[PDB]
Formats: sequence, C-alpha cells, structure tokens
Amino acid sequence: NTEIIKSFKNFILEFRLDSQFIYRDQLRNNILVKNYSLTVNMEHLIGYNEDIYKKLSDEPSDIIPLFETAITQVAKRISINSLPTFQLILNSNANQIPLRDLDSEHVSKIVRLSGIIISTSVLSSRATYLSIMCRNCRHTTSITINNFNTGNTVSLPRSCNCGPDPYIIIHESSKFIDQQFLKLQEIPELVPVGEMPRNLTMTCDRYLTNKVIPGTRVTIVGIYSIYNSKNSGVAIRTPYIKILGIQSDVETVTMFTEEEEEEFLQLSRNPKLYEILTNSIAPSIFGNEDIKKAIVCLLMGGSKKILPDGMRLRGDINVLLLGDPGTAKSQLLKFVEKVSPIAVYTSGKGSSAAGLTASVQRDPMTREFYLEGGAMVLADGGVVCIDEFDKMRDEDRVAIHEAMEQQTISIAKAGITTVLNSRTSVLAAANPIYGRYDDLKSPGDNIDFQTTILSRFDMIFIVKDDHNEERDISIANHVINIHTGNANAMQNQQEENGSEISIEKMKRYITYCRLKCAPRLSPQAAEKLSSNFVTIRKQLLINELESTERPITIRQLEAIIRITESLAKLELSPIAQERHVDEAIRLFQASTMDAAS
Amino acid sequence: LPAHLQQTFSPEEIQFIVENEPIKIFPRITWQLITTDDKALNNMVAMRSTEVVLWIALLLKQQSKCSIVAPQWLTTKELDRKIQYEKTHPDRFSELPWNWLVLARILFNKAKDDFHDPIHELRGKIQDLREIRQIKVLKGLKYLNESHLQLDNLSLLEINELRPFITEIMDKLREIHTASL
Amino acid sequence: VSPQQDFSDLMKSWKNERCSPELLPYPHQLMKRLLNRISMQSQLIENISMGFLDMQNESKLPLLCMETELERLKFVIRSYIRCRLSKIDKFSLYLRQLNEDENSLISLTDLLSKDEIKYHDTHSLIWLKLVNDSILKYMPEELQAINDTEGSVNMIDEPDWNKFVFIHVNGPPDGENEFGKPCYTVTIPDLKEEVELTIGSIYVMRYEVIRDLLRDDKVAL
Amino acid sequence: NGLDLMSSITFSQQDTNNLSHQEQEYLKEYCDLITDLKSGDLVDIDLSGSLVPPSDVFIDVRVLKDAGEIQTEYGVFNLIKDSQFFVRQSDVERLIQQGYLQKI
Amino acid sequence: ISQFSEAYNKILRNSSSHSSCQLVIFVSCLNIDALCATKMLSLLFKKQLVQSQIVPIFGYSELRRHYSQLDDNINSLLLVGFGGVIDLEAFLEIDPQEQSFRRDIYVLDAHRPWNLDNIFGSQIIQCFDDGTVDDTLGEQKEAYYKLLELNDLSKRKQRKKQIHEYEGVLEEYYSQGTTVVNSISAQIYSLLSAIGETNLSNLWLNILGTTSLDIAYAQVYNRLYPLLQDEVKRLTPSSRNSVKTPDTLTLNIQPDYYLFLLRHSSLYDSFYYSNYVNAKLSLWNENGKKRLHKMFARMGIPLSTAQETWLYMDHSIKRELGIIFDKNLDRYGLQDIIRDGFVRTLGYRGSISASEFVEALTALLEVGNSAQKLTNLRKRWVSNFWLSWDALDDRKVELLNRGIQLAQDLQRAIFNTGVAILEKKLIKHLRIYRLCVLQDGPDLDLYRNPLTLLRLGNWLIECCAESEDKQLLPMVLASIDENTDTYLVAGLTPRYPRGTKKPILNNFSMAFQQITAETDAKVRIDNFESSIIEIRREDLSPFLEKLTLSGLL
Ligand SMILES: Nc1ncnc2c1ncn2[C@@H]1O[C@H](COP(=O)(O)OP(=O)(O)OP(=O)(O)O)[C@@H](O)[C@H]1O
Repeated sequence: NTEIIKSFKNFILEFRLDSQFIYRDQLRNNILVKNYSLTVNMEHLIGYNEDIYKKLSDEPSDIIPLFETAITQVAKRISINSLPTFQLILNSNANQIPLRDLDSEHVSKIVRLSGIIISTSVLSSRATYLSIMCRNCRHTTSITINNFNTGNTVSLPRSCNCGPDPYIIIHESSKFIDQQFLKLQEIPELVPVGEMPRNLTMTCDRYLTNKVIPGTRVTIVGIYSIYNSKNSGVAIRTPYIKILGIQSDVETVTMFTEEEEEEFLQLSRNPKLYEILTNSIAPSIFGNEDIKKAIVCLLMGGSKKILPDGMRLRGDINVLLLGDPGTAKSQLLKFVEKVSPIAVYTSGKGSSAAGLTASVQRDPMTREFYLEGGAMVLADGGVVCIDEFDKMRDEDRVAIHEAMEQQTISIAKAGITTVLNSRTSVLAAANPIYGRYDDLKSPGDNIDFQTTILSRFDMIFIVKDDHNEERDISIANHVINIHTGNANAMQNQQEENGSEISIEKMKRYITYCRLKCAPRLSPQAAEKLSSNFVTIRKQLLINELESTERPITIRQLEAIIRITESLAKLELSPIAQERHVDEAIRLFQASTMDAAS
Repeated sequence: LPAHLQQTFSPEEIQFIVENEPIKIFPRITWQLITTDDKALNNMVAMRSTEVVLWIALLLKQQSKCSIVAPQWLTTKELDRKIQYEKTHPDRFSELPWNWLVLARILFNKAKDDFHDPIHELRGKIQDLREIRQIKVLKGLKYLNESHLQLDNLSLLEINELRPFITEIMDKLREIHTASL
Repeated sequence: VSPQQDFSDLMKSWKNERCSPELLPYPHQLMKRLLNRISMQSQLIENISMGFLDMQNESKLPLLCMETELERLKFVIRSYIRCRLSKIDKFSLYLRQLNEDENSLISLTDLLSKDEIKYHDTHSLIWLKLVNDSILKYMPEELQAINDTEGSVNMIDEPDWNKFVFIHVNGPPDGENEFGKPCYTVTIPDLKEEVELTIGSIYVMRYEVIRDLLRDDKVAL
Repeated sequence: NGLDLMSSITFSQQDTNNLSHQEQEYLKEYCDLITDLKSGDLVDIDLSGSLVPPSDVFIDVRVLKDAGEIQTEYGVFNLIKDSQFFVRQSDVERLIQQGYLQKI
Repeated sequence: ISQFSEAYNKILRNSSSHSSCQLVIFVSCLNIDALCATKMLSLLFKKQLVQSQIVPIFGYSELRRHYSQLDDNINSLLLVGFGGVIDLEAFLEIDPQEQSFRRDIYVLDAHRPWNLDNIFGSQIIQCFDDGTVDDTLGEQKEAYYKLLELNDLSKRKQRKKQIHEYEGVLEEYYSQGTTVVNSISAQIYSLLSAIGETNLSNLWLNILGTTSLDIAYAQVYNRLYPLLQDEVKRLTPSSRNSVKTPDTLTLNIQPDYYLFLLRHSSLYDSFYYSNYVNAKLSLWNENGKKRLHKMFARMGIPLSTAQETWLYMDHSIKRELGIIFDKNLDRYGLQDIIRDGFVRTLGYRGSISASEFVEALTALLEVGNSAQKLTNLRKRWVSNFWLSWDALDDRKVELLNRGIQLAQDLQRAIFNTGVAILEKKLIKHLRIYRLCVLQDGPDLDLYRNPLTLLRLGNWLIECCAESEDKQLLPMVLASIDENTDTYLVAGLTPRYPRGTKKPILNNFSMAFQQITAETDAKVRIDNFESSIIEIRREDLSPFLEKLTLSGLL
C-alpha cells in the first residue's frame, strides 16, 4: 500500500549502526557499476519494527513488489531516462528442514533449504514492460508484469460493436527477464531409512542466474508458491520454489577479496609447505609417505600448451594404484572427493561404459534427440575416481582410450558429431589376481592380457604386506586413538592451530594458486633429465636378456617433466630449480625398480 | 625518505592544517599559556565568546572544564537554503564553509554531548552533501578541455582525492598533443 | 615579526613544496630566526618544571600545553628537511650539471644549506663507487662519464616541467596594479588563448606559466 | 636507522648476507653518513622516523613478545610481560618502530 | 578509619606529576567481579589525567616475583581482593623506613575473615575501613589490646588466663570459612556517587559484578535489588520513548528467566538445560525426553522463521509464555524461572540483557588461545584474559558473538562427561562427604583451568539437589591431565533449595592448613583461591584418611 511505501523510502536512507550509514553507502556503490541489486539481510532488518516484518512474513508477493518500487524511487533520487527496475536478494540462517515439510503450513511462507543442483536448462524470456495496441481504434497502453502468484497474473483486457480480445503484443518497446528451470536434488545423507530421494523445480531472475555449476552443495532461501499446468484424477496442482538468494559456499570466474591471498602469501613465504602437507592432508592415515606425495601433485596439475601449430601437449598426470586389501587403497579415495573443487564418485562396475561418456534419448517435446548425460562432461578441471579394473571385462577399455591422451571425444550417434572439450584427470584403484600369489610367481599376470592400458597411465604404486613386528603395534596403537575416545578431535586442535592446515582451508587454497601462476621449468635443467634417462633404458634392457617380457615407454618420460612442473605450481615460482627437480625424480625412482620386482 | 605517499597527502595530516584555525568557546575556569602563539588571559569570565585555536580546546574538553559553541551554520534549519541553490543550478555549487567535512568528524567524536540534537538529524543533513558534491564532480571531469578547469567551492578532502589520478591522466595526454609537432 | 606571523609563513612555505616538480630556494634566513626559538622554549620549560618538583616538600594544565606544542612545531620541520633529501637524490646529475659550468644560477646558501651539499657530494661519490668496480669493469672507452651524449636522453634531467598542480589564488586586495575587470590577474600560454584567473577560483595549469608568479607570494598552492 | 642495537645488521637476511654484506660498504657508508646528519643539525631534531603526525597526549598501549628491562632514559617504565600502559605520547615512538610495544 | 572521599584526594597528590611518578595496580583475573570493578576505576583516572600501569596477577606464589624485585620509586601500589586472610606483611617484609611512611598501598579485599594487623597496625596498610563493617569483630577492643603490652604470679597467671581467654576468642576467629559478603562493585560505585559522575555506562558496569555472584550466594543481591531500583529511576534519561535515536543506550526492566542465552540463541536449545531445570527437579537422562515433550513443546517447534520466533514472533508466543508461566505455576511447581531481570539495549542491533552477558565473559575467559611445561601453561591464562577486558565497549562488537557461539557447545561439552560420571555410579558416600575421582574418561583436557571446575561442580551440586533431608554436604572431585599428578582438587559449598538461615561458609580450609603441615611431601597452595589445592596421587588416598576422622564442621 502507499502508506506502507511511505514506511520504506523513509527507512532505507537513514538506517545505520554507529556512524557508518551503510545502505546509502552501497546503493550508490551499486549504481556506478551496473548491478541494480540489494542485499537486505533480513535478520539485520528487524531493528525498525517487528510489525513491518510481520506484514511481510505472513503474506507474500505484495510485499516484494512494494519494496521493489520503493527502492527504485530512492535509486532514482540518488542521481540528479534510462532506469531499470531492481531486484531483491534476501538471506537468513534459521535452520533447514531438508525436504520434509510439504503441504502442512509451509505454503507461501519463507523457507531455507540445502541441496545439490544437478541439471541446468537453457535460457528463456518473459516480459516485464509492454505496449499494447487495439485493432479497432489504435488504442495504446502499457502494462507492467512484475511479480507472480509463470504468466496469467493479469490478462489483456477488453476495453478501449467492438469485438473481444482486440489486443496484440508488439515487439518494439519491451524489456525481458530470463528464467532457468534448473532442478534441485536432495543432499543424499539426511533422509535415512531405505528410500530413494526426490526432486523439485525452481526458477530465478537474471541478476542472480548462471552462478552455479552442477556438483556443489548450496543453501537457498525462497518461497513455496504453487503453479498449475494442464500439460490425473482430483483437481491437483504442483509444487515449486521461487528462489531469492543463493548465498551458498564457494564456487568449488576467479574474483574474490585480497585478504584470502594475504595469509596465503604469508604462508608461501615459509618454505615448509611440501613436508607439512603430507601430515596435514590426511589426519587419519598412518604415514604412507610415498603415496601421499603423489596426491597433492595430482590435484594441482601442470599446464596446457597450444604451441604455434595444430597439435598440443596433454599437460596433466594420472596416477594408478593396486595392491592387497586392507591397505587403504579404497578409503583414501573418499578423502580426495571433498577436497577437490569438482569431484565425481562413480567408483563401481564402470556403470555401462557407453553411458560413462554421453547418452542420447528420444525427447518428449518434438520427438527429437539431443545430448544430455555423461560422467565426463561435468568433471572438467577436477578429478574422477573409479575402481575395480579387473571385472569390468566388457567395454571399459574401449571407452577410456579416446577419453584419455587427447581428451577430445566426439559422439557419432544419430544427431550431432561435435568435438566437445575435456580437461579431465582420472584415478583408479584395482586388485591383482588375489594379491599374494601374484607376488610369489612369475611377476606378470597383473592385467591378464593388455599392456596398452598401462602405457596410458604413467605413475604406478605397488604396495605390499610385510611383517614388521615393531611399527605395526604403533598402528594398533593408532586406530584405537581415533576410533573411540575421539582425542584426535582434541589433538588436532592443539597441534593444528599453529602448525597444521584444516581440511576446508585447502579447498579455499588450491583454486587460487592454480588459476594465477603460469609456470615453466628451468631451461638449463634440461641437461639433468636427458642424462638421467639414457641409463634407465639401459637398466631396462639389462632385464630382457633373462627371457623376461611384459612396461616402460617414452610417455612416462614426458610425464616426469609434468611432475617437476607440479611442485612449481605449489611454490608459485615462475622458474624451476635443481633442488626442485631432484626431489621429483626421488619420487619416481621409488617407482622405477617396481618393474624389476 | 618516505617513498610511499610523496605526491599527495595522507588523510592523517590534512586535518593537521585545519586544526590550527580558531573558533569560539564558552570558558569556565579562572603564566598558564606561554605557547608563543598563546593569548593567555587572567581569570577567565564565563558566558563570553573568545576566538581560541581548536586543538588546545579539544584537549581542554578531555579534562572537561569548558564547553564548545557550534559555529553559525551548524543547524539543520540553515543548510536547507544550501540544498536549493544547487538543485536549481547544475552549473556549480555556490556557498561552502571550505573545510566542512573534516570539521564535523572532529565535532562528533567526543563533541557529541554538547549541542541540542545533533544526533539522528544532522548526519542525515551531511551525507547528502557528501554525494551531491561528488555527483557534480562526475559530470565535471567528463568535460575536460586542455589545461583549463573551473573548480570554485571544493573541499580540502575532495581535492586530496581527485588529485592523484587527474594529474597524470591529462599529463599523459599532454604528450600526444604537444609532441605531435 | 610576531611569532604567529613567523610560523604561518613557514606552513605556507612547506605545503607548496610537497607537490612541486622542481626545487625552490631554501629560505634559510627565516629558519635561523626560529632555530634559536626551539632551543629557548625547551630551555624555558626545562627549569620551570623543576620549580614544580620542588614545591612538593596543583596545576596540571600549563605544563601539558607547552610540551605538546613545540614538538608539534618540531614535527613540521622534521618532514620539511627529509623531502629535500627525497628530492635532491634523483636530481643530482642535473644540479651538478647546473653547477659544473658557470651559468645563471649557483647552488647558493639560500638554495641549499651546509649539510645537504655535504650529503650530496659524498653520496654521489659512493654511488659512483658502486657502479664502477662491481659493474663497469668491462666498460669500454665511450661510456665513462655517466651523462647522455645522444640516443636515449634520460641520464640528464627531470624535465617534468608541465606537470599540473592545483592552484589557489590569494592576491592581496589593494586595488594598486589593477588590470582586469573583477581583479588584477594575468596569464600567457605558449600557444593558446590568454584566458585567466579572477580572484580565488581553483584552477589547473602547467608550471612555467606559473613559475613567474611564485617568486612573489601572491598566489598559493 | 638507529633506535636500539643499530650496528647489529644480523638476524636479518643472512642468506642474502653474501649479496648485501658484499655491498655493506655502501650500507655502512649510508649508515655513517646518516649518523653525522643526525648531528650536523646544530639543534637535535629527530630524523629516526616519527612521520605520522601526533594526535593527542594519552594513548592506550599494550605489550607482548618481549621481556627484560629497557628504557634507561626518560624514566624507566619497568617493561614486564603482557602489561597495559597508559602514558604520554612522546615517549613511545622509539619503541613502536622498534616493534616492542604492539598496539595503539 | 578511611572515609571514602578522603583517600581519593590523598592518592591524588601522591602521584600526579607529568613524569615517571607511576602508580601501579594488580588484579586477580580468575574472578569476574574482580575484573569489572577495575575497569571503571581506570577510565575515571583518564579524566583525572594521570599516568598508570595495569598488571594482572594470578598466582599467589607469583606475587613475590612481580612486585618484590622490580621497584624504583613506585609510591602508590593498589590491590583488589588479595590479602583478607593471609598477612602479606609477613609474606613481604617492609622495614620501618622514613609514622608518615614513604610507600603507601591500599587494599580492596571483599572477604569476611579479616586480619586485624592490617587495619590496626596501619603504618603502611591503609585498607578501606569506612562503613563496610562497623562492628568489625567487637571482641577486638580488649583481646589483643592487652596482648600489645602483655607475689604477682597469682595475678599475672590470672592475667595470662585473661590472655588465654583472649586467646580462644582469637582462636575461634581465624577458624571460619570465607566468602564475599559485599561485592567490590558496591564500594567504588558508592564512592563515585560521593563525587557525583553521571554516566549510565557506569550504571551498566556496576551491575555486572553483583550479577556474577548469582551462583555462589542467594540474597546479597537480593539486598541490592532495592539498591538498583532507585538508581534506574533516579538516573532516568527520558520519560517518553523518544524513538528512532540510534544512540542513547536506554534502560528498561523485563522479567527474565534462567533459560539463559535465550535472546541470543534458540529457545530450542533449552532442550539441554531444561533437563538441568529437571535436574533442578529430579532427573537428567532417564525419562526427560519422554517427559519434556509437552510443556516446552507447544509446537514441534517450527524452524521456518525460528530466528525471529525467539526474536520477533514471540511477541505472541512468549506472551503466551506470559500466560503459560502462571498455568505452569502448578504444573510442576517449577518456580526458579520467574525472575525480575534487567536489560540494556543499543538503539538498534537487538537487545542484550545482563543475565546471559556474564555467561559469555566466563566462557571467553577459558578459550581464545622437570616441571618446565607449567610456565608455558601459566602464561596462557593471563594472555587470553586480555581479550576479554576490551569487550566492554562498542569499539569491539564482532568478537562478543564469538563467546556466544562458544557458550552453547562447551556446556554441551561439559555435560558430555557429567552424564557419564552420573551413570558410572562412582559417587561413594563414605561417612560425611561424597568422593568422586574422575580418573580418565574422554575429553580430559578442558580441566586444567579451574574456572570450568566450579561450573562442573555447579552442575554436580544440582544432581544431588533432591530432598536429602540428612547429609547436606558438598563433594570433592579429582582429575588429571598432565605429568607428576598435579590433581587440582577442590571443594564446593552446600546449597539451599530457596526456603540463609544458617550461612554455611566452609569447613575445608581449616583442615587444609593441617595436611599442608603434617605430610609435607608435594602438597601445594600455590594456586590462588583457597578452595583449590594440589595433591600427589600416592598422597590423595591418605589425604582423606586424615579427613574422615577430623570432624571440623
Ligand atoms: N595406513 C592407514 N592408516 C590409518 N588407518 C588405516 C590405514 N589403512 C587402513 N586403515 C583403516 O582401515 C579402516 C577400514 O578400512 P577398509 O575396511 O575400507 O579397508 P579396505 O578397503 O579393505 O582396504 P583396501 O582399501 O586396501 O582394500 C579405516 O577406518 C582406516 O582407518
């Protein structure tokens, strides 16, 4: 109402805490750079009046438009015409009833949720300012459609003998807003008896869209209003969420503040990063020092050279594990999932290997095909994780050969044939032929036939089962510490708070130090690896005279040059050194003699 | 050898040249001031104006044995005539006390419990003037001719803020005009 | 010659330096009129506090105002002589070239005092003994003296001589020499029209269009 | 440029004390050439910092990371661990730049 | 002997110069009321324009190695609550030097067992003897007044018997427990009113210290609930509301409850410490979640706008609590909830009362960070003390909320072993007390600092706050985290269920002098408060054996 409005233009130009005067001092600061938006922060709003909140929190749609018009008028005042309407962004943190209140009282009430968005759609257009002409008398009006009860808020009237529906929609003086129809999925840990999860639907506005990629946790605040589409028995309807503010966690397109890198620059000046991360990554893993160094260089990566001709160099690494059960080859892999920016966990069976890359289907509108799914289209930049590279006998091998070593797939199916980009990084952990007897026989028979998959991977660990009767009792001392008593929650808060790094700071950290520094190895260091390699092939061919066959080829040699590029991304030095590169071969030379044994 | 802020002034010493200008007080107390710029008095009579320099009077309010009087333009019933000569004139701003913005900030920290209703009224009638001035300056510099501008009523604060870019952003174009021939 | 008059001139002759492109004559004469004063008033409050010590086998005001005042005035000349050092460092090769051959200006007493030309000749010496033995061992026989012959002329000067500076016009109204219609102001560019100042309007200009009118302090910065 | 243990150029950049110690003759020269400039002025004006202008007389100051008895001149302040101070402004400038008193 | 206005002007002239004529004060950090009294004294010295020096001290054995080794011309030392019982002059000797002495201290003790040498024998110990106790141990007027001057062997023997009669009246004295009768907020605020400085910040500050003693006594602040009602009315800032002013820091009165941290947090969370109120009734773990789900469950509480159903929608729902809490009058008789309360505001930013405000200060004093490890541990509590004294002004806001979020988990943490030891059933009623030795459960590390231990006992004194018509004795606990069996053992006080007719103080500190004199094999009184001592493991088992026979109540 007008009276209500008189009670908001007189409130969002003098609200302040103690001499900062903030809401004029950001609205001006948001009219210079074109954004046209507010962040009210409703829990901070309550200082005026509980009544004016309660005329909002009990009734909808009317309140949003009245508030928007008041803000537009104040914005107009802070100038002296090209002036668009604004949009609001609200945010609070009460608690998130996950997906349980459905119809009881939470219809058109303010609500806060948490989910994982999986499926985006293409953009669209709805109008917000029109100009309408009649057939009979050339009448001219203008009707604005701001907020919604989707369309059919108000229809085109009959007034201007005169025939009905005399009006049309011209396209010469109009404005448009875009919706999304992105689909929210439940975070799959908090509905536990035995059931599958469900899903909802949500739309939004332009100045808060395209802020999400699928594969992230998000929190979300909004309305629970109801539409009705006539494409089921009783006159029913359907639920959806009009959303207001995605004040989620980080993106997990590199814009952020300066103090986030201030401590990072204050940490990177300390030259103790490489030895301290091996403890600070996995706080519940007994040592395993050689493997732990390989995981931090996998997550960072190398570079990508598009050198001045057609071809390119595949600048990344892909580790591979195998070993006996009970030796941490599997439980380590859930640990790399949370720390990655983008991580996918399809670790089982291969899951119908043609469906790993891309899939088509008949689509219900227009009876057509296009491309929808895939386990590799969403995992660019990050890392996938799979297992069991023995009993996928059908088609796992034919589905990763083109997927690796060029990362340029193209689907030859009934519709398109397009080379969509990929920058993926694979990771796997398998089993040999029941472990023990394989390492007590002729040392082949690990992958039963093919060496051609092994030559695409580069870095291979082989763990074993010793009987060291001394350190094992410390391991038996180690597991009873974590498993009950939970003193490592209090030990790794009394050794971490000055020395170690918590689990969530690295997710902040890795996305910054990758996306800034473009490094290059030292040019005079090229004498080192060339002098290194020539005896390794001699160390190879000293074994084949013993009637021994299989695997070392040159692709691992151009992988070590990516390995020495990896820690240069860690130290963020644009040039490499020789104390740098000798520790890198120190990691690989502990996996050169593995081919001998 | 600072090598940090040399071309300009920091905002910690532009206040230093305005604190050495005098205003009027209401004394209370009864040689005492031989400061070489002093004007010491005898037993001082209350209810009498006297032009005293500001920085000792700020120190005199710490021991709290005096009281300040506001200057003649520091009520909300007086700045209303200022905000109409500008809204009819997009040409320039007319009438300014020339040191106003740095004056009120000293006059609100520890000088809040002196005047009748400064709070919830005067800061509304100040921050509007902090931007209507600077709305005018954004139309101004787009009209940049060669080596000729016209600023009439500019504060010491804004002239310390337009400064460190407007010099070299026209000096760099002074090359291509002059060194063309 | 009142001490209030003998201080407001100092403040005006400090701020004008702080955005200057080139050096100004160091007014040593007025400094010596107050170089005694900073010693005297420290000595005045030296013993007069000791009489307040010996009265106690009341007043806390008149000591505190004296102590903070003269050090605040001492703070101004603390910055005022460092920026001379911050300016005389870069300009060294130019000013010696103004001082080597005989010309219209000498590095005089009213230009520079005792210690900074004692600083300048010594520091420019030890600067030359860094480039010589550690770098210019393999310097061939055309690059001996560090000054530009031709090619890249940057070992010579600071010719920043049209840097812009905000001006405040503060002409003393005595008519006296009146030329213009509102007041007496003049200008002359190198190329453009002679549109000028009026009374106190803040303007922007180059330097040699205003270098003449600052020898007589009729217009401030 | 000389506040406390000036000639101690140690505990500072010792790995690059083959860089700078080989140029210390310049560093020492600047050092000695700034000592007489502290005395070439016929009246003692401080040149060792204090570049920010003063504000008032009384400043709340805390202390940490320090011990021992310092400040033999201008009255001994009895500097012991984690102690508040509330003093005159003009005596702390030779310790803030020293980095012994911490917060204003 | 010292009227309150006199010592202020007396300490004025003794250190007022603009030089290093420094006066220094010492303060115990472990008491919350000890802190807030000192803060208001410092700021009036700022507008008295004098230099100062503020040094905290926590160790009663550490008092020597701060004062008694680093002194130059410090004429005016000052304490707050240090020497009520143990004589510091025998602890720190001062020879008669320069009747009109040269170095002068005061003291601001708050304890009932005094020591007559400090008040009488005031060559240097100028204590605050004004109208604190006008009946200051009325037997003193002939007891030691005949001890100062000390055929006739039938007369002197009677005179020595009179001295022996004076001996027992000085033997019954120095044989009582201790407390604080009047908090130090009461003295200095009354002293400032004799000077007459009108600021509501002082009126906000002084009420915090008496609010801290709402857990160690009942009625001393019931003696002062009148003496604040006049002051909130005499210092009335306004008759109208005079709305929309962001300033002016107004004061009001609304009835508040023992469901603490409510207006900060979630009326939900009462879910834990309403069972504390049912531990104040009868139960802690068995039936409560079966019991509690009618009264505190007027809904299965909606979390749609719940952040403003304990902020805003409670306009109707806590006014229904305004009409529930007179029909929950009879429902369980649970009337330790209605309390008069007091509140402050800011102009904006939500109200904050003073009940929950002392809760944040206690928890924030805890967290916020041979025999050589103790120095790096004794220096921690003094450091994290310092990030709380600054939290009383609006110059900091955004760490006051950090104690709020550290309040409502440490209480969940301290409960997480209290429910364990209660169902361990290791509380052994021997003859008089009950002994509990927490040998090692989980989460042992949060019991080095003693301030958590009195709260742990404050929850543990309430599990035995059933009827218990016989054997109303508090307990003694035991724990260990570090080397050489430190074992910061402590005692408690018994508690009345609000029906003091017999003001029980303590019986332990009398016996604590005995065992610190008899065994003499690693026993310590180095920790400050007499209610807490240390003991060795092989001596804590014969500790009680001398205690089970020595009946000293
Ligand atoms: N090196 C190690 N350090 C600490 N804990 C370990 C280590 N190796 C295994 N564990 C423990 O083993 C427990 C269960 O592991 P799990 O049963 O998943 O092993 P697994 O999958 O059979 O081993 P593998 O991955 O070799 O097959 C985990 O809780 C983990 O703590």
